[PDB]
Amino acid sequence: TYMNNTEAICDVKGFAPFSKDNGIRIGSRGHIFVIREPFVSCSPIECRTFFLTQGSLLNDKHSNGTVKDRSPFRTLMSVKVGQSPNVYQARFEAVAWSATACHDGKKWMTVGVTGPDSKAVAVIHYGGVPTDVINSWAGDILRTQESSCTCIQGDCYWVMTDGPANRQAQYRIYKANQGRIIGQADISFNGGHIEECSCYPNDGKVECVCRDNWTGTNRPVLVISPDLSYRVGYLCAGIPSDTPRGEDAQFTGSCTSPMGNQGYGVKGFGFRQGTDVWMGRTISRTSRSGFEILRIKNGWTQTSKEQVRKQVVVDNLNWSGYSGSFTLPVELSGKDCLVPCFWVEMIRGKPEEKTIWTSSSSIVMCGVDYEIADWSWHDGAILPFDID
Amino acid sequence: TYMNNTEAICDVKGFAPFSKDNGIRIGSRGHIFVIREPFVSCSPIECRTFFLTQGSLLNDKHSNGTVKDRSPFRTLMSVKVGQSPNVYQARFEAVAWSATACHDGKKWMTVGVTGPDSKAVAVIHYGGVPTDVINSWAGDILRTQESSCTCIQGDCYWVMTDGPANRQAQYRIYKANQGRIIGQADISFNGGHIEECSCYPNDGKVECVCRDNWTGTNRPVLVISPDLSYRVGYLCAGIPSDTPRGEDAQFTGSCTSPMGNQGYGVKGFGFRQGTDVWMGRTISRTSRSGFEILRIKNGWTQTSKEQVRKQVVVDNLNWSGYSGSFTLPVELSGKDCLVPCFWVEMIRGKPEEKTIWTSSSSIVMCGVDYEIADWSWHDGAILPFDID
Amino acid sequence: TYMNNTEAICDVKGFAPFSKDNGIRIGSRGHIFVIREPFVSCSPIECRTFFLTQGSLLNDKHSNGTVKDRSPFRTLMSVKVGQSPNVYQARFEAVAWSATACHDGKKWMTVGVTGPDSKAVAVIHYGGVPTDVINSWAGDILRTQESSCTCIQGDCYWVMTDGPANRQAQYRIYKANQGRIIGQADISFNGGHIEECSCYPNDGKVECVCRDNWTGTNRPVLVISPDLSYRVGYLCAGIPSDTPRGEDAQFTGSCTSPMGNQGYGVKGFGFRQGTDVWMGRTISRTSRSGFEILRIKNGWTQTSKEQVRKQVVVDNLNWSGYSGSFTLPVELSGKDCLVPCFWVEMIRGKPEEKTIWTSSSSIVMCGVDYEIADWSWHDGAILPFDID
Amino acid sequence: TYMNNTEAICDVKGFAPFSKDNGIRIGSRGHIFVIREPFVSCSPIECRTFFLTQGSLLNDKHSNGTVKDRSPFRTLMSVKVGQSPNVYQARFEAVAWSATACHDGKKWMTVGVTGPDSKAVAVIHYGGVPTDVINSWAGDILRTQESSCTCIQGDCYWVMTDGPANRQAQYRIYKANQGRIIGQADISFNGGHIEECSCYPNDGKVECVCRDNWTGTNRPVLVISPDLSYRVGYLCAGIPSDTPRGEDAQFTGSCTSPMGNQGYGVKGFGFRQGTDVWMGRTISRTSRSGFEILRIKNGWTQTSKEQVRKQVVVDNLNWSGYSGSFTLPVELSGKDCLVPCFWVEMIRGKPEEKTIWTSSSSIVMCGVDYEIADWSWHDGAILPFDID
Ligand SMILES: CCC(CC)O[C@@H]1CC(C(=O)O)=C[C@H](n2cc(CCCO)nn2)[C@H]1NC(C)=O
Ligand SMILES: CCC(CC)O[C@@H]1CC(C(=O)O)=C[C@H](n2cc(CCCO)nn2)[C@H]1NC(C)=O
Ligand SMILES: CCC(CC)O[C@@H]1CC(C(=O)O)=C[C@H](n2cc(CCCO)nn2)[C@H]1NC(C)=O
Ligand SMILES: CCC(CC)O[C@@H]1CC(C(=O)O)=C[C@H](n2cc(CCCO)nn2)[C@H]1NC(C)=O
Ligand SMILES: [Ca+2]
Ligand SMILES: [Ca+2]
Ligand SMILES: [Ca+2]
Ligand SMILES: [Ca+2]
Repeated sequence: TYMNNTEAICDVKGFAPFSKDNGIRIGSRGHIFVIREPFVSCSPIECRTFFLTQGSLLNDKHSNGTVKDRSPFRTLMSVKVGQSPNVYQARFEAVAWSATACHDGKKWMTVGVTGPDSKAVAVIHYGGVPTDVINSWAGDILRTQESSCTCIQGDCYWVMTDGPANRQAQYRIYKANQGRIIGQADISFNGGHIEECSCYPNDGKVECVCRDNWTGTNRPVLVISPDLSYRVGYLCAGIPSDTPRGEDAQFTGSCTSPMGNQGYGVKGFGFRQGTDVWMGRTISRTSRSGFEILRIKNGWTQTSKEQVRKQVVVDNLNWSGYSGSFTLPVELSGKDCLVPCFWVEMIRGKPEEKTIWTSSSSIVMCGVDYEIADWSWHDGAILPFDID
Repeated sequence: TYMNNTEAICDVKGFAPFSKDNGIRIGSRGHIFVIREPFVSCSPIECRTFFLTQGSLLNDKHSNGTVKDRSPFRTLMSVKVGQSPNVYQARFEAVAWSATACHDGKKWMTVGVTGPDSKAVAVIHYGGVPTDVINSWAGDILRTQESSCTCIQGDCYWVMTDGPANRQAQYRIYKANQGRIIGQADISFNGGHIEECSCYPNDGKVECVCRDNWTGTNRPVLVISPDLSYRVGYLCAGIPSDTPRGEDAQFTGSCTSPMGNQGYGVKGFGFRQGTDVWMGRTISRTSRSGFEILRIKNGWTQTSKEQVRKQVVVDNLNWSGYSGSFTLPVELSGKDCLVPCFWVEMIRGKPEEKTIWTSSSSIVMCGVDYEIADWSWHDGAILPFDID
Repeated sequence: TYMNNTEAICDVKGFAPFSKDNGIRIGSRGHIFVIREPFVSCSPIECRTFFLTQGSLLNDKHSNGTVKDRSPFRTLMSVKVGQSPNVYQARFEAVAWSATACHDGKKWMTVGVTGPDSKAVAVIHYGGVPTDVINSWAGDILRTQESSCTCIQGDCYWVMTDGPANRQAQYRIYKANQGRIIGQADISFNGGHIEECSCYPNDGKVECVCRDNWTGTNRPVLVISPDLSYRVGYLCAGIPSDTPRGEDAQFTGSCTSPMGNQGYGVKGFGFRQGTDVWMGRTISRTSRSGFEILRIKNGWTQTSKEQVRKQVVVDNLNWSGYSGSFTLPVELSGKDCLVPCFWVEMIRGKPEEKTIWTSSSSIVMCGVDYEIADWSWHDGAILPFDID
Repeated sequence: TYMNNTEAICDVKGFAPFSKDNGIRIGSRGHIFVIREPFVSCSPIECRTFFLTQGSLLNDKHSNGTVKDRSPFRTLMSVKVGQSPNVYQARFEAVAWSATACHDGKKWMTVGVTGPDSKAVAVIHYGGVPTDVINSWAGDILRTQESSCTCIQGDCYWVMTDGPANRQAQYRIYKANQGRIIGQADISFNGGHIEECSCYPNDGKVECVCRDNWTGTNRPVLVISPDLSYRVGYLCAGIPSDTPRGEDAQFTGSCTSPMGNQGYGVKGFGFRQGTDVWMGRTISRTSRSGFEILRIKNGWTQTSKEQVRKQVVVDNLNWSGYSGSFTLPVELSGKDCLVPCFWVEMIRGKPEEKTIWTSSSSIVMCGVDYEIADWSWHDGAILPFDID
């Protein structure tokens, strides 16, 4: 039977640890993939950790230059959540240097975007096997979520991006059924910039918090019905949640325009909670260090700065990076609502550390009905390694 | 269908080897987790070995300082009983530096206690996924069994501890249904001290033999009905089974007060056999070396010192440590009673041995209807390793 | 139920990446088999990568002299497609230094040809276990496809070769039911030479594109009905697709005779598309470097040189080698036709590279309904390794 | 449903390769157990390779002194047939320095004999979990088959030995149901010596070819009905099949007395074929080198030396050792008879080779309806290793 994602998001007060794989501590000795862009998505029965291997292993010469973004050695693979991307537990999913994946109830669907920058191709897999394709429509680095896609009653939805990195690109939504694409929509976002959308089910529609790599230090927001009529804009909250951003007092919020004049960005997430919003952001406003998630009273619908709850997952002396969203299916949590959950990627090595390589580990969190104490579940690996 | 644990414990005469993983011999070369606190628990169809990784691997720099108790790299994982905690066979269970886990018939439930000492959080998993939480109630190192919890007809029960290590702490019982907590009880044990309870089903109620880290060299006993009305005290037996303890002749037994004035303690187990009790204790009365289990005529209900049976599992020139309890479900043994079984952890390295690390291996035993010869199935690994 | 392969081949316009295992990059450090002759074949539910281990591992002394073709250490094993032939994921299939394997709907059948050259023996497995045998009939290196066999409604068909390497050998077809051989046919190909046939289902019959190691620089073609009455000849196309071959202008095509007077050859594939043919060939006309696949208007039935479509999978500065065919069962693709798919093997080391060993990696491709951009998904491993 | 082994043994003409694991070639680099006594046994759906680890790994210091026979680090584990005993694929079966295992149709039963020599204990497992026990009855190295036991319609039968190694010991038969022992029989063999019985189903009864470590250079034979009334003696064949033995001409055969006055022995097998017998023996009459199997016309019932068929599996310049029996269940081969199959162990290292360790690999064979060419599928590993 097709899996339900009609339900409302559980209003949550705090987040509790789901997992931590220790891939890089472990990788010092064990056989673990050099990766980046880890993410999570769940089936009726398990939660899995997708990721992009650099086609090589930690502590090996082949991990040299693994800070590069797009190589033909790049693949998408998966493991049981909390397990490290070690060679002997990773399932093959797709060739990809940009990806997304989710479950419709019956099988896994995955999108693998590889190829030359001018002409990338996204290969849709369903049941492990290629089913459909989208070729680059704008000829400049076709790319997508790097976090779980979404499936609401058998049909799956996700967001991609083609175009320049620091100017107006173009944003499309896609809809498929059993690995087969059955619809699409071009997003009208003049003067806006949408990348790496962290989405989730909610009230029967798809809500994504995405990244502005142009000017905004606030995050684009895209709310998608199944008929593909969307509504697009930014996270109302008067608090900047990109990185880099400016200070909180020094920020004016907007549900409509992008705000701040800092370039660049980082992947991040938000969860609408009725009217409030849980937002994640690296602690450091400049560097990809630390992590913390804030509940803001009415920060989704209104430009509020009212932080009702704060919690720290990675402290500021520790590295982090990307973070994103996914939900536990009702068939997994037994809850009458879709538990909000997230994960943080924790990058180590180059460019900041004295290694020939770049990789990352993760900690997954999940929404419980109480406040959880602050702590720092960091990567915790000693650098350099021996290959360095 | 929900699994039965109504049954009576098989009166057993001796214990026969269930398994031995050789993790540290194997770990010299293979990829095995640095761990401690191994334990066992069974499903309708398999027996599994839970454990706490130090988020690192044997023979690796990251195994340095792995004598520490609570790090954020700490996780709970599982394998098939007798298999070593190697990377590629370990399933992820929870983030934990203190834990317990069991099966209700339908899925696995696990409790993962991590966080800062002042404010620990216990994350209940069921079916791999977080379902409920308990925050530290006394602000000092929330902790639990480090041995299998217990599930009697679909509802699961276990014992935790918050408070100081060597004075009056506070002890709670918890009850849950499918990862969801549905009841609790505060244990009244003034002048008593309950830790690391080794429990099991018996006559339809939960019986635990726990650790006194305060003064007692005998072990607390807690007998728990499903309505959460308990009865608490010590193991009547006139023989001390903690470590360190004093000699046997130099010991007065009590079902009520703690006895001996030695501090400290170690995790251990007991099995009520009608009126008698099987008790495990490290051979050495001072050091964590050797192991042996004694049947005492009427040592559960009365303060007897009558050893009807003795058996040695690890000899005194060999290291050991923690030991605990679990049962084979009727759906596994075919017996009309719940076979008593136990395991012994065998610690090696720091603090006693010339290594940068600390870890342990295990041998599981099980109740058969005959006396079994003495022997010593020790860890048997050659120290130091190369990383040392 | 027995699996269908009655259907027609999907007319495809371009091919999109199915997988890439990175075995040799990975093998630098991880535990991967030294292999050659990888290939693919699918079940109702998964696609698997068969291969021939050299009974040893990459970066190990035992990988010395692994350029040899036939050793008693040679075995056939399998993994999930896209996974590398690593020790801990490889299933055992058969002892073989030449092989083929496929699925009939119920279980896997595999043929393992090992033994001395003068008297080889092919062991048919079905369900993992030996079921039937064929002894060498001509006493000179009994051998077969090194690419998936074919199963059409419960009965499986494949092609073997006994005899000299560079003169008239002898070619047989075999037919079996559940690992049991129920028919055979001697192919009459005087002055022709058939080896390493790359086959697939199509319209209810078996079509193979094979290798001419005698004189032809075009490829033998064998079309096989289930009654074992075949029709044999060469690929009409006026373009040479063996290696080595001569130039395209300097080639006269023939559906009947072999063409070119270059000896040797390499394994390769073709897909009939109604009247046109997709053909693969290494880019370099002399060396086993690069790869590319061309659709030729009416090149199957007529001696045409009309290339309607071109696509490059491995560029000419990169190594490749063998390539072959297989299809995705309708029960896997949901398509009303059997998606054509192929894979390319990418050899590295000896004889061309400064290593003591020889091995290879793979990229699998699959037929989609659009043109896919050119690129080069090469092996990408840095040579020599440390063992060298 | 309980599995059938009523059937007759397929009269076979030759044996064809089932598998070869290459454990020691592979072990040079990969993580493989140091072992001995490998053996095979099949379930309705798979064939598995049991073995005795030395609780350590190849190329590791802990493999020192692994020529010893009985250590407490010794365990029994299993893998899919043809797979090597690598850490990450081995299932745990039992603690054992002597063993046997088989399948009754529903679950696996295994016997694990460990402990001190004077008082060994055999732990019966069924479904992975300990179910029954037999204590040493004669106080001198309780031991058993080291090759598959036998299960005929739900009840399982096997043979053990207690007593001295080179004089009269004592031999018992055991019968169990679902890991539970329901019968036993003392074998009357005055002046005879039965060890390491290689058994199999045949006509509804159990037939074993065992080892005489006393005086016989011919092999004891024990034919066992399910009521436990046996008939015991030696293999009639006038050809010696132990090792060491004397020449063939210099041998008088006896179905009754032991023959030859050479001490010692090695494990080996025989298959009754109507009246004839397939017998295996190492080629060298003195050393454990080479292997070959001979069909002898009427060598089971009469003292014949008529070799109708010969076949060589390992040549005489290559090491071998133990060999034993098992059958493919009808539910696996589809044959109306139980295909005879065997395996040969191939020992390497100490005492004969320049290594600190001793271990072995295997090749499994199986009965097909034709003669198979001679060859030598030897271990093929280069010695010493690096640890040496
Ligand atoms: C800075 C450019 C950014 C916005 C378009 O792209 C992502 C930026 C990035 C980041 O860390 O900021 C990650 C994405 N990425 C990284 C990689 C490999 C990282 C290896 O260390 N592959 N994709 C990049 N995406 C792709 C498709 O290349
Ligand atoms: C000595 C303190 C004792 C009583 C409260 O605690 C356990 C004592 C201990 C022992 O060996 O005596 C083990 C428990 N522990 C150890 C570890 C890591 C051990 C790594 O070598 N994590 N928890 C300790 N528990 C926790 C939650 O830290
Ligand atoms: C050049 C001879 C060719 C035509 C008969 O045989 C294949 C040629 C070959 C190739 O690369 O051209 C591969 C086949 N082969 C290779 C190997 C091992 C390769 C180890 O590097 N086993 N079989 C060879 N087949 C066998 C059964 O030995
Ligand atoms: C020479 C004594 C023989 C007859 C009683 O015993 C077997 C002889 C032997 C052999 O190779 O001849 C193998 C059996 N064995 C070996 C081992 C470990 C071998 C490690 O290299 N464990 N049991 C031995 N059995 C046991 C229970 O120790
Ligand atoms: Ca930005
Ligand atoms: Ca104490
Ligand atoms: Ca040719
Ligand atoms: Ca003998």
